[PDB]
Amino acid sequence: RQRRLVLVIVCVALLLDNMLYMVIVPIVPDYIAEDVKIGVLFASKAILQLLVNPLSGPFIDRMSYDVPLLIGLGVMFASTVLFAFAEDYATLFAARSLQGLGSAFADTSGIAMIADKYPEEPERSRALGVALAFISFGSLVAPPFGGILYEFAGKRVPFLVLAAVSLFDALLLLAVAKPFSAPVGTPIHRLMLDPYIAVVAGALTTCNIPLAFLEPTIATWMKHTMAASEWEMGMAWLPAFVPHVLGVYLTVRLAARYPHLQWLYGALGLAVIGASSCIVPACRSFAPLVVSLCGLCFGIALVDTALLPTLAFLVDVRHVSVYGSVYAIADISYSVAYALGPIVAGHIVHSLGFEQLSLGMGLANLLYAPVLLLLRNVGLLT
Ligand SMILES: CC(=O)OCC[N+](C)(C)C
Repeated sequence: RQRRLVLVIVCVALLLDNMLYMVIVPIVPDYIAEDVKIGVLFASKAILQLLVNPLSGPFIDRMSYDVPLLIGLGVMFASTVLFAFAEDYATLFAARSLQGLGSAFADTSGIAMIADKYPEEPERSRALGVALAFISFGSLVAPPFGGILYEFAGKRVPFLVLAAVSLFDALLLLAVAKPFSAPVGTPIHRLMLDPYIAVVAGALTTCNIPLAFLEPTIATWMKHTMAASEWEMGMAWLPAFVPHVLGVYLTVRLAARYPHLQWLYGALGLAVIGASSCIVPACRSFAPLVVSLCGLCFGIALVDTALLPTLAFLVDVRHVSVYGSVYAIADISYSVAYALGPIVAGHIVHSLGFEQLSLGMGLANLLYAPVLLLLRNVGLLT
């Protein structure tokens, strides 16, 4: 039925949205010409998400996951046409803030719609795997090509083309869902106080710190230590798409085979992330570094695919069977690392070094990994 047509289009919206969050970080430092001046500009997407999601979470579970998606895809189009006609600084800051304002709606609505259109267990974790595989591509493989096109054509035409594509996607979604025709949700305070939800939300931030504390402070370290040209410094995350999709598929197949092993999968993913981030400050060549990044990226996929359906399963077993207000917690959790990283990571590296920050990150992840054992009793609460 329609069901598949909605899943594909929502996934494409998550791919284009995740491309504009990373294709602009190399371009911005060109038009600017205070190390804490750029940092706040780069850390404005997550700051706004931390003040809008609490006031937008309960709004999602009241208008049925369609009006918020359209609003988000309109705000994203408005934000994109701007970078295109954007120069100076204030305009860029406003565009970056509008990006977060638009992301506080679209991603949450899309994930909620994917989780709600699929109520059964063997298919929910299969749809939420395709959603994550579509999110990864476009954030891990696309920014290099965006930069290559920037160094050839500029900024005006590509951004207008991307805005046109986003508007086309929003329009055909409006034509397919047909929103132009015609239960009480749990308050976010009650959801946040549930111990299992808090445990899951803590993991969603611990497993993501060693991807926002490394992105802004890897190129300089690579250039200083290893003799690397622009090509390796630019295409350093590209050979990591394959481990991500492989891990997503493996987690989906294992969840289908044995239920109630999501906690084990999450703990294994946390251990892998910690081991990779601890191994990273040892590579003195391109290939070992690429392998370490492969391990780090394969660690994230397991945790994400294992613990994303768990929130919906818990909010279905207990509380009220309405989503939208339970993924705002996940978005808030992400927007803590993505707001605290790009501002203080450089100062931490400059005051301590690159060989201690990674050690601390790995120790934190490996120490939080045992905490996920408290979910071993889930599956009998049904
Ligand atoms: C590696 C990767 O998937 O990056 C996506 C960012 N994230 C985890 C917030 C969706």
